[PDB]
Amino acid sequence: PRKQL
Amino acid sequence: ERLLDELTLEGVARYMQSERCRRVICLVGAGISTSAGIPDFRSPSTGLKYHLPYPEAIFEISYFKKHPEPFFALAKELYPGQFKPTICHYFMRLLKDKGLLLRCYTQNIDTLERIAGLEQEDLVEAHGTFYTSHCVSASCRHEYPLSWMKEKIFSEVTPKCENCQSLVKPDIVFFGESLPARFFSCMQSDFLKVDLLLVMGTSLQVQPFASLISKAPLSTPRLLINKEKAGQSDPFLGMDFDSKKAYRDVAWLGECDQGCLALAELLGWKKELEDLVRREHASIDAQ
Ligand SMILES: [Zn+2]
Repeated sequence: PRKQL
Repeated sequence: ERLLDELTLEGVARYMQSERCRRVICLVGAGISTSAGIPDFRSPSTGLKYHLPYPEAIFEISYFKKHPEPFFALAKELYPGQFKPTICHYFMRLLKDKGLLLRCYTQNIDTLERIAGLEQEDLVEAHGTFYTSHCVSASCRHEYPLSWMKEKIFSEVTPKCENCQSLVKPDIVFFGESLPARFFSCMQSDFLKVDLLLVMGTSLQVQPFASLISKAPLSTPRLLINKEKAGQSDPFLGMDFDSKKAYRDVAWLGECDQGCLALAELLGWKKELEDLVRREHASIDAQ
């Protein structure tokens, strides 16, 4: 999981 | 039935001083560093033009590759004038001193947890850190300290590796980047062992960090210290502080420093915390 808003 | 005798700060303190509570995990965000004069980097006041496509682009990895320079300009704009950890940071150092701290997971890149005395093994910097920077060339990866990086940021020269002249990048995680493998491997082990989750100064809106709260065992009490309630289930699609089913989640609403002071006072630690903070602040002021 990518760092996301 | 529940581990907290009441869903209050007072109940949390009684639990922490019982034999039932041995291992504390702290989850911390931008809110614990605002009183250190470091405002949130997602806050709409750094958004002050480099032809950026939209606002997020300055912290997105896709834009940063092949177009650094805006980031490094903003880094000089926002670089703190001083690195002075807050009461909250030293509260976590006290947790470590009292043998209660299993781990601190931080979303912050500002190194204040390290200055306050948390060691690398105590820390999971989920979004990385400015503490170290690395040459981006895969065959090189020379490491540089913040003192070096700070000098290049303020010279307004893009930081270049002294060995191979590639870009040198602070060890932070940009939006769109995978979190470090250490984040997921620590999480797998730590949440088997946690007796208390202390959630401080985060809105739990950044992923996958925010999903940490769902990794706690069902019995584990969770205390939020934050200006605003956060982490509740989204009714349009968590923490349960207020319903008749609430049994383990506690929200203390206010500045994180004041909430940590209030918990320290209940624990009998207020004089120890005051003495530690005044000593460490005096030391930093005298640098
Ligand atoms: Zn290099």
